[PDB]
Amino acid sequence: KCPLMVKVLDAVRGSPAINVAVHVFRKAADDTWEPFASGKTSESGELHGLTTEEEFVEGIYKVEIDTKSYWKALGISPFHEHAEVVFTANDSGPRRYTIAALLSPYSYSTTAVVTNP
Amino acid sequence: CPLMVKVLDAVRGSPAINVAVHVFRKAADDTWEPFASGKTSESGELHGLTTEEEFVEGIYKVEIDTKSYWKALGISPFHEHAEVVFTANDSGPRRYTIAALLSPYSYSTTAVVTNP
Amino acid sequence: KCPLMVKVLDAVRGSPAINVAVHVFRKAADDTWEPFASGKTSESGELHGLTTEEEFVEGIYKVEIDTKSYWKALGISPFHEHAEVVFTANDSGPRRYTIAALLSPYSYSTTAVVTNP
Amino acid sequence: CPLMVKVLDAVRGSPAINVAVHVFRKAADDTWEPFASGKTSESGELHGLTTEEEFVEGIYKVEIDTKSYWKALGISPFHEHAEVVFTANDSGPRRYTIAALLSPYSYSTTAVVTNP
Ligand SMILES: Nc1nc(-c2cccc3cccnc23)c2cn[nH]c2n1
Ligand SMILES: Nc1nc(-c2cccc3cccnc23)c2cn[nH]c2n1
Ligand SMILES: [Ca+2]
Ligand SMILES: [Ca+2]
Ligand SMILES: [Ca+2]
Ligand SMILES: [Ca+2]
Repeated sequence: KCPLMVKVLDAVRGSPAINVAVHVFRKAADDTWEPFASGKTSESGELHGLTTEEEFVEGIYKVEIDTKSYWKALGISPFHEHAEVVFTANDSGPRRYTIAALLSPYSYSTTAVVTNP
Repeated sequence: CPLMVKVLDAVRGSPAINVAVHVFRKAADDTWEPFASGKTSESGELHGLTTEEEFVEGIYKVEIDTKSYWKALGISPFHEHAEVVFTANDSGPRRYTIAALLSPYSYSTTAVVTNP
Repeated sequence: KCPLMVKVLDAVRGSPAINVAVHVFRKAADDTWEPFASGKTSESGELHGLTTEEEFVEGIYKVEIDTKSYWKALGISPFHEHAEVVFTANDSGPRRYTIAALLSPYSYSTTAVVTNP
Repeated sequence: CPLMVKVLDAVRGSPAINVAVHVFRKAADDTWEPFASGKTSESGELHGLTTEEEFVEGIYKVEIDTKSYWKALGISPFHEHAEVVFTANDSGPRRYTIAALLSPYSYSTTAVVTNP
């Protein structure tokens, strides 16, 4: 899957970032964050299967990538608690979203690739 | 001078001017308490957010309102904002600069932590 | 293919960067750049098939991504002439290299993912 | 002040200090003629590369010796260097800053072009 994919790379080692926890939240009508989906990156640094076309409705989503546990498992003390990405999804109908992240101990960058299925 | 934010625009090749920035500190109940805020200057910098006495160790979030910035320029943005969350640890003397580089569908952020 | 792949994304549109020309050079024994391989990114922003295991020997390689023609075709006046990446390849035996690039009109970033086949 | 380079280190969270920077201009035969060079300061900045009279329109390459920088820190690097190639165009008054953010297997660069 499918409509929402996350890909994570490590800029120190030149590798996929493997076994990174990713948590997705959706803003509820009362303005709180409701848990939506979560998972871990594979050996290729990718996380497929978060959601389905049925479940992934319009809304404001937050994707939190647990960069802190990643670095700590490699024995490194990182700066950021996580890398987040917050965006409005599916406003003009369903789209496929890939959230890509590139990690360093004191920096991260993220991009979105949005395609019309 | 303990906390400074600096923002650049990767589309126009310029400082990101008049961008709203809010800083929050994580409270004991895990909620975010507003801590400081301002708007970037003509140089894309925001100085004077806090003081040495106020800025204690803890977990902080710097939220940069990128969506309003892109909309004021007529450019279509992806993200609601950019949120930068980090732990401040006392080691010896430190100044923190949070630097960010903005594009419509991407952003990057780095921390520059120096000893005055 | 295979040992050398290039992937290009557009940070303005949130899309793959399609039909981007990529030229690869290898440093010759006289210290000049010898043409090595070239191609164009596909609809997915990827360029496979540049080289083969046989041809891709040790050496210092330059990958030049024609970012200027990309932007000009979209009607935009960009800053950089190209995005390059220069690196020593295969020094401790064959590796697979992915050179990924993220483009904006006044900025680019690049990362390398190196895996042991 | 027409050309400045500023370099940051994404691993250590610091300015990239004592990094060698060479600038070349593209010659009529398509070769690169050395034009200016220096080493970044304690702030990671390199000022005084050129003068307004010298810096004419044309195609320039800023080569940042990232490999020597990482090796002096004991960190294993991927790239030989970082080469940043751009066209300078006269529009009205302009100052150029080439900013770069370094990691061992990645770098990014942006241009900040302002009107003094
Ligand atoms: N945020 C971010 N993600 C990427 C990036 C991450 C994962 C897969 C990709 C595939 C192609 C191009 N990019 C990536 C890259 C690469 N250079 N800079 C970047 N910045
Ligand atoms: N290429 C590049 N340069 C920067 C960057 C480098 C040097 C000084 C700056 C001052 C303000 C904002 N940015 C910078 C930053 C920061 N986050 N991501 C980046 N990417
Ligand atoms: Ca709608
Ligand atoms: Ca402390
Ligand atoms: Ca060898
Ligand atoms: Ca001109």
